[PDB]
Amino acid sequence: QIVLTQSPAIMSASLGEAITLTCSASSSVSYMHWYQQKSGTSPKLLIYSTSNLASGVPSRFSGSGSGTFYSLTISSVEAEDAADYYCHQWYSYPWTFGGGTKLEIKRA
Amino acid sequence: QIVLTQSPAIMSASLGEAITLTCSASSSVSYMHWYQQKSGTSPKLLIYSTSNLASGVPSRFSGSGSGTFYSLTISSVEAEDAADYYCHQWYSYPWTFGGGTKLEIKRA
Amino acid sequence: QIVLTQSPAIMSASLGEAITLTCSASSSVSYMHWYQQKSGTSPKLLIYSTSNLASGVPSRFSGSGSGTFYSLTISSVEAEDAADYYCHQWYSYPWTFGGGTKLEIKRA
Amino acid sequence: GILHYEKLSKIGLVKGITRKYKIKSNPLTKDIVIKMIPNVSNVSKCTGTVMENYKSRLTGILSPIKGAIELYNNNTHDVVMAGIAIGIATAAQITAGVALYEAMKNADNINKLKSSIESTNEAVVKLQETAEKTVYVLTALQDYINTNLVPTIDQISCKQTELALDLALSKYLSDLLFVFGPNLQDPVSNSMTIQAISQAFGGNYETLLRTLGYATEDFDDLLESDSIAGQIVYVDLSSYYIIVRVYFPILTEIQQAYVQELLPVSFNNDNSEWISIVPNFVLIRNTLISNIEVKYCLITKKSVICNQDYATPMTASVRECLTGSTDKCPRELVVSSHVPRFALSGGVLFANCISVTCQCQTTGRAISQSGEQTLLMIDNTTCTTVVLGNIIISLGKYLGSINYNSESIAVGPPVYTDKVDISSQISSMNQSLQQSK
Amino acid sequence: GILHYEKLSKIGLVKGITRKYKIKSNPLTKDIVIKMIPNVSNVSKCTGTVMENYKSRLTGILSPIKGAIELYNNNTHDVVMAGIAIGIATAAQITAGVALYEAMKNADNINKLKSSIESTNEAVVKLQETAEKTVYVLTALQDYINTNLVPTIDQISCKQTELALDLALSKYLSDLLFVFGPNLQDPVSNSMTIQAISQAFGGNYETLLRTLGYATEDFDDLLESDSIAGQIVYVDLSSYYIIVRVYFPILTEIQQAYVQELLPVSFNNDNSEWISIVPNFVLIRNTLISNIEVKYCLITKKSVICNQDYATPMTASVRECLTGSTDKCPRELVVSSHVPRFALSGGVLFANCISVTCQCQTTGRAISQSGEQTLLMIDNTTCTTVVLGNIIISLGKYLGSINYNSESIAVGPPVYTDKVDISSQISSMNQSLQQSK
Amino acid sequence: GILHYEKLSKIGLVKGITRKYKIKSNPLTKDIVIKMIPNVSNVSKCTGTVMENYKSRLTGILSPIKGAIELYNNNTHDVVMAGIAIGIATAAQITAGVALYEAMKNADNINKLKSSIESTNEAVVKLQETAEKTVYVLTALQDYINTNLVPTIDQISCKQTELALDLALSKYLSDLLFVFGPNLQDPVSNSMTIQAISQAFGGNYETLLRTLGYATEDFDDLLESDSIAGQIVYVDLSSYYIIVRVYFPILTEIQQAYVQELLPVSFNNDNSEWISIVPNFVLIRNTLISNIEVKYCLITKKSVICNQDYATPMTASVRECLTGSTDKCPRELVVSSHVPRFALSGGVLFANCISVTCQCQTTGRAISQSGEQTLLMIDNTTCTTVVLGNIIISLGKYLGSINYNSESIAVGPPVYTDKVDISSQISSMNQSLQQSK
Amino acid sequence: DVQLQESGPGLVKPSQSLSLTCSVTGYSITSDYYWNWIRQFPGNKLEWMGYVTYDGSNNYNPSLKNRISITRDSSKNQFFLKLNSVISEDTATYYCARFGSSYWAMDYWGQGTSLTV
Amino acid sequence: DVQLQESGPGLVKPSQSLSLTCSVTGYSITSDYYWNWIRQFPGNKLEWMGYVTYDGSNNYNPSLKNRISITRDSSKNQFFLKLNSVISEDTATYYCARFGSSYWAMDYWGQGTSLTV
Amino acid sequence: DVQLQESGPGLVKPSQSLSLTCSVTGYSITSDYYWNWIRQFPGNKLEWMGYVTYDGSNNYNPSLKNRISITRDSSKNQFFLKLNSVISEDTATYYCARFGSSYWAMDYWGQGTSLTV
Ligand SMILES: *[C@@H]1O[C@H](CO)[C@@H](O[C@@H]2O[C@H](CO)[C@@H](O)[C@H](O)[C@H]2NC(C)=O)[C@H](O)[C@H]1NC(C)=O
Ligand SMILES: *[C@@H]1O[C@H](CO)[C@@H](O[C@@H]2O[C@H](CO)[C@@H](O)[C@H](O)[C@H]2NC(C)=O)[C@H](O)[C@H]1NC(C)=O
Repeated sequence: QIVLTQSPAIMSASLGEAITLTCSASSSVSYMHWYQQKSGTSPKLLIYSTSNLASGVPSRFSGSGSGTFYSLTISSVEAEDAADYYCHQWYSYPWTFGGGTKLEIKRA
Repeated sequence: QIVLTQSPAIMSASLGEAITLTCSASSSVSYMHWYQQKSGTSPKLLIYSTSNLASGVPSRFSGSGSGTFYSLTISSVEAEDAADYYCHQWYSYPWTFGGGTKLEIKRA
Repeated sequence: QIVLTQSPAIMSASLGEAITLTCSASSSVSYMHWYQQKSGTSPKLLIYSTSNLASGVPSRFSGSGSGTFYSLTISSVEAEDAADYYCHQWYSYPWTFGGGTKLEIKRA
Repeated sequence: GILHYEKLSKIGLVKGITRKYKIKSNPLTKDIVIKMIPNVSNVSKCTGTVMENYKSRLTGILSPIKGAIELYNNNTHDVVMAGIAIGIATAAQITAGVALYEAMKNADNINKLKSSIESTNEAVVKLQETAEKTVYVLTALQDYINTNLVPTIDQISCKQTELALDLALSKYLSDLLFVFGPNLQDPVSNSMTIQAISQAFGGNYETLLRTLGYATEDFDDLLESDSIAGQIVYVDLSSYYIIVRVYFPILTEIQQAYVQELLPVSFNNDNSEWISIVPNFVLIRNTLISNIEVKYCLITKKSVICNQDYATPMTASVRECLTGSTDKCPRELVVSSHVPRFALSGGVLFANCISVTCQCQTTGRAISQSGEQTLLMIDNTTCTTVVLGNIIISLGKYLGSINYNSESIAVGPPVYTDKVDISSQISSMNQSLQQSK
Repeated sequence: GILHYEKLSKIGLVKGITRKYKIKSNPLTKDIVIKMIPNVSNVSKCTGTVMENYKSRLTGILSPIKGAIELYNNNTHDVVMAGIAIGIATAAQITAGVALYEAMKNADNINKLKSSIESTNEAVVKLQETAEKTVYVLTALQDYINTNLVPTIDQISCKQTELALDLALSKYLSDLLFVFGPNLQDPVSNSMTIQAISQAFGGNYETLLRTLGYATEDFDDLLESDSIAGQIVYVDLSSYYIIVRVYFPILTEIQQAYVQELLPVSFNNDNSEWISIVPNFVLIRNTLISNIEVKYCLITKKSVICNQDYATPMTASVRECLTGSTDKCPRELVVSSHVPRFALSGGVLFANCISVTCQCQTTGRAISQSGEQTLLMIDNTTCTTVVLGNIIISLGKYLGSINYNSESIAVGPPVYTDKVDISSQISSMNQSLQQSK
Repeated sequence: GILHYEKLSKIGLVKGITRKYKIKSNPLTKDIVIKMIPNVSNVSKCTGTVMENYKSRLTGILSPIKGAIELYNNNTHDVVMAGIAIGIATAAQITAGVALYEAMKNADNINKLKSSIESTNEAVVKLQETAEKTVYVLTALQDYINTNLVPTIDQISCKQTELALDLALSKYLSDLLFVFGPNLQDPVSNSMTIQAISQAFGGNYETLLRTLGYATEDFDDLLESDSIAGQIVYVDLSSYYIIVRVYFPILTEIQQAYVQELLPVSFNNDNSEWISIVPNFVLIRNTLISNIEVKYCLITKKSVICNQDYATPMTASVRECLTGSTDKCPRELVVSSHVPRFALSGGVLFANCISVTCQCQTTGRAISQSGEQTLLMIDNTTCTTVVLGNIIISLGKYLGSINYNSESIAVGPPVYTDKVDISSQISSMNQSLQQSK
Repeated sequence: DVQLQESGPGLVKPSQSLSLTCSVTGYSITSDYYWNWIRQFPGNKLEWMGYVTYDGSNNYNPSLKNRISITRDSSKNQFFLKLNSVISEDTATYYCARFGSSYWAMDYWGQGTSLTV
Repeated sequence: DVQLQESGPGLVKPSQSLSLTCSVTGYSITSDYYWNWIRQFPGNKLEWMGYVTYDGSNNYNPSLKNRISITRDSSKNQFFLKLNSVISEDTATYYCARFGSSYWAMDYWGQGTSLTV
Repeated sequence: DVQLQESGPGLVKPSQSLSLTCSVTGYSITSDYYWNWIRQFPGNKLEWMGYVTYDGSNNYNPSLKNRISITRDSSKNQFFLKLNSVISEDTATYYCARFGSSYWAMDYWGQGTSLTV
């Protein structure tokens, strides 16, 4: 399969700052999708086809990339962004997800 | 058939002034031809393929149009322009003529 | 065949001056090659495919032309240029050479 | 009527669209000049050696065309053609040769504009052939130069302009050669399509034909039926232009003639699925049934438009098949999962309900086809609205026999059409024949 | 296994690559808008009469497409199709008609962006169909205008801009007509390839498909197997745009199925060279052997990818040939100097060493084929490294009979495949038949 | 001579042009580099993500080509090919594999210019492979960028430049895929035409070949006979360039060989019009008569130029037909109004004066053909100048029998050539055969 | 330089067959062009009736398609308008004209034969 | 507006066959889309298992290809995940999801059935 | 790095057959290139005579086509110019040369064998 990796597994950011969440592929894909999983809920599509925002997704999110390297950028990080963000490809079978990265929110 | 209409049926112009003679088609054609019929003589080609002047035609005449709307423009109208001007299409069968418009020359 | 002519048969130039050696074809060719034959030695390729310099050829040489008229230009003519220069075409069979022109070097 | 449509539908040949038959004829002609070489005056300081090399390459391309044209022009005198000097020709070459001769009467006037053709600096210009006639000059790559190179002279280096021109000219020739290269052994022809000559003007045939002032109701059908053609009547190897005569014919409706399409539908016979092998386009003229090579014609929903008569012979057995002798109709075994299993004609559905699932929308009942039946006819005397797979069709009434589904027919012999199978069948029959003989 | 490969290799049919069989299926759809007319606002002062003439010509092209589409849209109601009103249709036309109806549910939302489509001034723009859906508008020649005409407005005369626009539009239509002209009698179709619809956008299908966000491992094979198709579902003759539904299927691996290629090699028989006439692509499904029309499929090194099932019937004699009855395998005489005289399979060399020079690299000895032998098998139990002409091949071992070269076979009948030869053979057999009968 | 031309003309086979036979051979090779990706340094500020997406898409296209090439490069060692590792190959693949190995000796020098290839910023540049050798780099879309995008950087917005570049790159790939996509399962080939490789450079093969310095008397015939070919010998997926070896062969005149064209003319028999079904191109070598597949060859007025030997077998009956046994020559019924009804050969007119109106210009008398005659021969011993329709032909003298028109011949059997008719005839003969047997 | 000159009866009765002749000088009726008939009614409304081409093919106005035949006589260089039967409404001035590719229009017109029914 | 709701046993024994049902409301399971199964392991690692299309075709994750069957019941508008036999490692939260052309991504997800083995 | 070295009799009689040998070192006569013969007359006028290719094919100057044969001996890496019969005019210096794609010209020339007839 195509293995997606997202290192570091855990990231943190302060309120109001930008953080970039990253993903690398073992083999090139044309597009990458991103999912957000909040505790107690199913993964929900965040970014699709690399750069587009899904239905209910805040303007804080954006993304880019190509080939084997992609990123999910969260500008102006807020409390609602405390979630596991997954890197997903559908280019080749089986469809795969990365291990996911958890974004922690820093608080005094 | 394609019906060609030319309203008003009768137009008038003073010597030295411009007058525009018009034609509308019930269905689009690519080109329109114009004929001039003076009393006692057969219709004679004036304008062909919408904008071109026929063999003996004075520089006073010109034309344009497309689709369903065409016009014959007579600049600097003179006494020799007292004729029935006909709108003609050959795009579809039967070939057709409009009813023709008569240009009158105003005199004191 | 395609007849190549190079007139005048004998040309002369002073040391340090430019001289143009010429060739005309009885029928068009796309490229012309030039050969230099020094006394006691076989003809050696000088210019190929009209304008290019062969392996050991000095920067003094250049060329151009098209169709039925070609030229070999020797800039800054020196003593080593005292040779028979041949015009050669390979466009059509038989492959042919011109009669060759001898370049003489003027001396006091 | 003439085809026994009821028996034909029973073997999967459902009456399709009846089209009328047309052939191009009686063409009027115009001459247009195509300048094969652009005017580089406004970029001349940066052309280098490019135009010189271009002209040489182009002469090599045009020269054999000019030669073949001259062969006929030097043999026709006044209009008698020197059959001895020509030696070998087909009727088509001879006819085109006559048209060529006639064309020269006008080419000679156009040629007096030689210097006015050389000077043209726009993609399309209007020159006077005679006081009463205009001739247009279409110039290759002139727009490219006028809008892409001229405005850039002081923006890009002079050398870059030279390279840009060289590439534009080279691409032009690369495309040009397919048509005007060695493939054109017969420039003395009036069957060469205009879309093929427009290549001399970048493939832009719409501009060429609009410039000539032609636009007719049947114009697009004439174009895609390959009826609008041109002939190269004159080649100038010094100014690099050709004079092309463009033929604009009209479509003649062939009287008492039509092309009947049949819609092939698989059918059941001896517990297997079969498709019938008959012409799916039958040309009928008067009461004669023949084959038509529609692969060379434009097929519209209303007519089959050909640039010549493409009628061909039909065997007695195929004609007998088409007129009701279904025992004479060949069938090929269906092994594929993608064949028509039904067709709609006259609002009546013809379907192989052994290979598809036929369900009645009105009752929820299945429509059952017995082993002895080839196709079922489903119309609204049995089921008003029918479901075939996920398609729901509201049906009309069949105007043929009410007992259609109750009457069986003879079914013809199995055949194989694979090109390999044909060779195999011939040798197998030959060995059986030798045993018999 | 199922094909008797050992006897087949003895008549020049060397086992080639075994490929797996795939057919496109289960497509997901998206709608895209193609604007058939550029936005000339930024060049409007110099457009003259060009856009007016363009729109008229374009309407003539699009109008019959819109008409055919409306025919089905006015007959399908809610999903029941009026079979009476349609009258005549194939199953394919009916199925496409259903897809058309469903497509209109979305075309109706896209159409509410009519003014937002008219205003687009970039080659590709993103409009909102619904809050949750985007539709892209691809505009013909918009880039041409934006980068080639707009920057030149004050560099070239105003009249030259008009001419440049007119030519760009005319070339577009000349190319457009091949697909969207009279040839398209059936716009109500979901089998029309995307590369053919992209012509509405200059032939740029990569931009179209990227815009839609599609990219898959099998994407390039779907493109060249003609599996990615589109349907024109809506035509707007006032704003000059079309809505195209693009089908993106997935490739289904056909289970227990493969296509076996045979590599034809000439062989010796009765002091002459022969090539066998069998299918060189045999489709095997389960234990059934059939023919496949691979000329309509994409052949990769791993699979044969078809946009439908192209299996066809095979005669009993050909199947018997393929399963070991070599007396049933037809042969054609070789008179040409350019035929395969050898092939490599399994590391084993199969060669006609009467027509080629087979020399052993290891010993310098010639490899001699007797008159009674068709082919020799050369493997490393006889010669480890062999020279055929100037080609040196290191060989493996044959896993079939060690006595391969020692055992002769029956050889089938001679055939001729020239199209003329087929007609000649039929009439000749017919005269022999009449003498017998 | 070898063909019985007098009897053949009597059945509508009028001797046509005798052409000499040529086959491409002994090619010399050159390597050229095609850069598959443009240099965007001078537009780099406005490229955005375009080149990144381009490179990814392009790698997907080039990667399987590189893989197939490496398969052979990793199996050939020194020149011995690992038949075991290759496993399955045709003679053509093996031969191309040897050429590939040899090509790498030079590809290795070209590859040392990797950084000099990456830096090229012009459509065509000259790099030194060795002190004595030059290699040219042809760069896709480099001219487009240099003349259309670079000069516009401060005229159009930065975003518009990005879009213009993206579209230029996407159109390039859309065209590129037809050849360099999945269809190319065999890049290890030396039969792929240069016009197909030039697609990597926009289809501009004239620039490619001029850059290489090739121009010969036979150059245009080599191009349209598909004799100039190339092989991809190296693929670089990091710098995005390919090394192409271009083969430049010479045409070998085949001695004692020619192709004789016959001009088909309809003729009268039993009150109906017939056309003969024989090869209209007969290949003669020494004294052997065979068929030629000229559909794969370039036909000029002087020669038939093939890229291989396309001779095929002929049946005994067809050969007997061609040598005088006219009772063996098949005929098809003419039902069409557009067939040759006459032909000119040797200055002598052969015509069916029942289907055309033959009138003598010199006397005003009609030329009458009796029912028993197939064709009339009209020459100047009967009528010096003849009128056929509106065509006036001055005739020469026939050098065959003076009694040509006075001697009847046997006429062969009727046949039908429609593909459906062939299947019908086979099954009909088979049923007659079963009755007999 | 073509002079088209039409002639025929200036009076025919209802239910008679009308035959008008257009004599052409300056060009052969068989070598080129389309040879047209047009008629002008008392209200000056022009109607195209049809033509015969250089090869003899016909094209007629559908409204009178079943009453009209346009033929040629090459030996006199003439073409003819025949109406199988005339009706009172057919009173008109009948003109012959040449149509060709130069203008794609009828350029040379005759003087017109004034016919009473 | 699709609500995907999955249900099934929250506990099965090793070597038993597992059957999960995904009930779909708001859209027909047979008219469009691909109907997917995904599972999330205790370590929160997501794995795609496969799908059944609108026509009934299947596509599965190779790692479990021989234990998985995804079927449909059109009359209930449901689709099912069947595992021929379960292993302790198969403890996971099983989600059903809709895949379509709008995003080329699985957008609507169910809540997930937490299964113990 | 090819050294073309030609040799043969410096004197033959009229009506004798001439045979010149061109020995090539540095490259195989069979693997590539075209192997040419050229002769230079006493007036220094150069004439191309013909070649044998790498595969053995010939191409000759038409003026002497019926007297010339150019052959190869692969085992010695040599090629030969044979003239069936010589005439007094055939007195010339005979050179062998290599033609190839690098220049599309004959680049490496031998020294030349001076032949008297
Ligand atoms: C079966 O179909 C026929 C048409 O094929 C129906 O008859 C037509 O009904 C329409 C009313 O919608 C009339 O306008 C037509 O004039 C009728 N006749 C024809 C020949 O078209 C018939 O009524 C249908 N019967 C049933 C039971 O559905
Ligand atoms: C019939 O045609 C032959 C040619 O096929 C004529 O004979 C040739 O006449 C020309 C004079 O124009 C000579 O130059 C040729 O040498 C003649 N012979 C050949 C074989 O070409 C013959 O004169 C013609 N006869 C009539 C009555 O027209």
